Amino acid sequence: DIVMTQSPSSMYASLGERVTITCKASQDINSYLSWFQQKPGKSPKNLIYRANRLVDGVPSRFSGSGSGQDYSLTISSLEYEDMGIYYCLQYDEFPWTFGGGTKLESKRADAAPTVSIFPPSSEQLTSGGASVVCFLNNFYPKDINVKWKIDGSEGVLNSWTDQDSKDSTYSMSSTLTLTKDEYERHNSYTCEATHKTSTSPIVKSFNR
Amino acid sequence: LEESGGGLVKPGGSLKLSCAASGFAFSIYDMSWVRQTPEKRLEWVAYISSGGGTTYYPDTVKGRFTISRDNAKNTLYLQMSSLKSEDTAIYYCARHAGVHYWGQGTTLTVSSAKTTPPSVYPLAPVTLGCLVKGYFPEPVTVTWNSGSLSSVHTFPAVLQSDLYTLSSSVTVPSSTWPSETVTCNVAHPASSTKVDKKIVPR
Amino acid sequence: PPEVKFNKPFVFLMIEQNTKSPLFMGKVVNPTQK
Amino acid sequence: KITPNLAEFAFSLYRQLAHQSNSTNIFFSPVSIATAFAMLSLGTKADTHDEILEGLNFLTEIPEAQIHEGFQELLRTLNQPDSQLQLTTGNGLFLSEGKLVDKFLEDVKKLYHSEGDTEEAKKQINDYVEKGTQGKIVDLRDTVFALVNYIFFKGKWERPFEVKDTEEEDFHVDQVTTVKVPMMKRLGMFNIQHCKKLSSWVLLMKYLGNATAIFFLPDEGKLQHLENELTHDIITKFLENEDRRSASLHLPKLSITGTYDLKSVLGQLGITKVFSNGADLSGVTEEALKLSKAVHKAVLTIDEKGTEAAGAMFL
Ligand code: NA
Ligand code: NA
Repeated sequence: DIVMTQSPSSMYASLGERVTITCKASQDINSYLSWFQQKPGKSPKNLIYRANRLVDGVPSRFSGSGSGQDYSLTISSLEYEDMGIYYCLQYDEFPWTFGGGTKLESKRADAAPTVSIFPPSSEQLTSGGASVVCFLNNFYPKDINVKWKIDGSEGVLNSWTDQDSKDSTYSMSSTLTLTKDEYERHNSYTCEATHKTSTSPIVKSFNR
Repeated sequence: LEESGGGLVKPGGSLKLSCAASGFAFSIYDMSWVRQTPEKRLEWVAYISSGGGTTYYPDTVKGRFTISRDNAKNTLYLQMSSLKSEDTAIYYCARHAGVHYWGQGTTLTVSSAKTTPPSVYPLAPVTLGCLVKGYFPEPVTVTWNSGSLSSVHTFPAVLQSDLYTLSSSVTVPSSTWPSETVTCNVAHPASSTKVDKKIVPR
Repeated sequence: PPEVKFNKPFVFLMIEQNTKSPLFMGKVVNPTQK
Repeated sequence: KITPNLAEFAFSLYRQLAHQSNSTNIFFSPVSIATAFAMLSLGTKADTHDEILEGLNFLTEIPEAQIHEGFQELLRTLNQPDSQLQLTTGNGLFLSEGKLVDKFLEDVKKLYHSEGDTEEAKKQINDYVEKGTQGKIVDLRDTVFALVNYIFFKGKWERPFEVKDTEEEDFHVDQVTTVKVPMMKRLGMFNIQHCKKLSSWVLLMKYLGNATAIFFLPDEGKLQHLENELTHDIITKFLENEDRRSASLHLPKLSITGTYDLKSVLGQLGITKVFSNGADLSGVTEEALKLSKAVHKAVLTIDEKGTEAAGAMFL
C-alpha cells in the first residue's frame, strides 16, 4: 500500500501566477501517476497521465514532471477555470491509491464581513427550541473569529462557504442553539466578529 | 455513461448500483468503481477487467462488494453488502485506458437515523435568512423566490444528533423589502416535501 | 523502424499450429463498430 | 492434406465479402463454413455435388473420399488440443422425423462426428449454439432439414500484455475520421518482418499452445494490394521463422461480430445450385428439399490476456 503525500494541502494564488504542487509516493511507482482536477460542484476530470503526457483536450498551461518517487504538477499561467482541488493518482500496483488533495484558491484584496444577527422566530419558538443566527457574508480571507456575548459574557455550530465564483469572498453562518426557557430568560444577545481588517470587532446585537 | 441506484441504506443492509453507458463500446474498456468520502478523500473501490476477469478489491471491501459487467446491455454493477458507516460516500463508475473519465456520481448514505422532513423558519431583521433545521438525509434545495433572484448564500449542513441543519442568506437592496415579496423555497426529495415560506417584517 | 502502430485498418489471420489451416480471418476498420 | 485448398477458399470467400463492402469490420470462420458445405457434400447428387466441391476450391487431382476424410482428421485434430488454449468444434443436424436415406446418416456420423412449432425449434437450436460456444453466439427457422455447426476458441498470449501500459491512442479510419481506442503497448522481441511482395508489415504472435495469430499492417493505400496478393504459399513461408527483431508494439483491443447470410456470395464462388429449384438433394431424403438461407455468425475478443473467438453456421 503506497501512501501518496501531496504538498501543499492548501495555497492561494493570483491570475497568471505560476503554481507548482508536488505529489510524493511511499515507494517507486515507475512514473505511473495521473493528475486530476475537481470543480466544487462537479466530478474529477483527468488532466495528465503517465505524469508528463496530457489528456486530449486539456489546455497547454498544465505541465508536469518527476521520476521514481517525487512528482510535480505545474501551471505556467494560472486561470480562474483552474481553481479547485487537485488529486494525484497511483496506478503502478494494486491497490490504486490517490493523494490527499491540493486546494488551489483565488487571491484578492482583504475585505470586511457584512454581519447580521437574527432573533429566533415565534414559529420555531413555540416548539421548545430557539436558534440565534449570525451571518458573516462576503469577507476575506478565511480566518475570522466569532464571539457570542449573552449578558456581557460568553452550543455554537458554524458553517463555511467554499469560495464565491464571482467576487472570491467567503461567508460563514453561526447558529447558537438554545432552549425555549434558556432563550426567554436572557435579553441582550450580541455577535462579535473579529477580523484582521481592524482591531475593533464588528458588533451586532438586539433585545427581545 | 450515467450511473444511478444510490440512496439511503440502513446499517447492515445491501444495495446494488448500476452504471449504464452509451457513446463508446464499453466492451473494450476496463471498468472500475471509485468513491469519495465526506472527508473529500478518494479511494479505489473495485476494478473489473474487460469481459469479467479479473476483478480486484481492496481489503477494506474485499468479501463484501462484488463488481460485475453486463456487456450485452452495456451496464456496470456494484453489489454492496454488509454496509458500514465508512461506506457513506459518492461513488463513481470509471472507464480507463490510460486516460479515464468519471461520471457525475451517485450518493450512498449508510446510517440508522430515520428519514425526517425539514422545519423551515424565516430569519427576519438588508440580508434575509431561511433556516432549514432538522432534516435527514441530504440534500435540500433552497431557492429564493423560485430562483428568480439567485444573486444568495447557502451554507453547508451541520449534523446535530443525527439531523442536518443549514441556513441560507439572501441580500436585497434596501428599497425592495418589504416592498417586494421574498420567499425561500425549500425542497426535500427524500420526503417529497416542497415548502415555501415567505419572509415577514416582524 | 521500431515504431509499429496498428492505428490503420489491417487484416489478421488466426491459424492452427499443427493443422496449418486458418480458423479465423478478418479485417478491422473500426474497433468501435461492435 | 486439404489445408492448401482450405486457405485458398478462405481467401476467395474473403475477397468477395470484402469487395462487397470495405466500410465495415469483417470477421468469419473459414473452417466452420467449409465443414458445413463439406458435410452437405456427402448428401448431394451430381452437378450440385460438383459445384459444392469446386466452390471449396477442391475433382481435379483428389478423389471425393480423400476429401471427406481430410475433414475427419481436421475436426479430430482441432477437437483434440493440448489444453492450454480452449478449442472445440461441434456439428449438429436438426431433423424433424419426416424420411432419411440412412447412408447419409452413417456418413456424417463417421466423417464429421455430428450429434410446425417455430418457437420450440428456434429455442432448441440456439441453446445448442450457445452451449458449446460458452454463450458467445447466442442469437444466431424454416423447415424440416437444418444443419448447424459451431466453433469455440479461447487462447492466451505467449507473452501477455500488462494492463497498465494500455493507453488510449488515435485510430485512423478513413483519412478524415479519427477515433480513440484502447491500444495495448509492449516492447521486446517480436516475430515481425516486411514482405516486399505485399507492401505490409507481418507480425506473428503465438498463443499458448497450438495456435498462432498473424497481423498484416498494410502500407498507405496498399490495403487492396494486400487483399489481392495474399496466398497460401506466402503464409507458410512466413510461418517458417525465428528471425526476430525488436520493436514497440501498439495493438488495439477488439470486440467485433460478423453476422453474414451468404447465399449470394457463394454463387460468385461457383455454388449456384444451392437454393435453386433444380438443385438436387437426393442422398439426404427419400420423400423430398432445398436450402433457404445460409447464415454465419462469429464473435471476436482481443485483450491483454488472450483471444476469445467463436463462430457458428446455420444452413
Ligand atoms: Na478533456
Ligand atoms: Na470516438
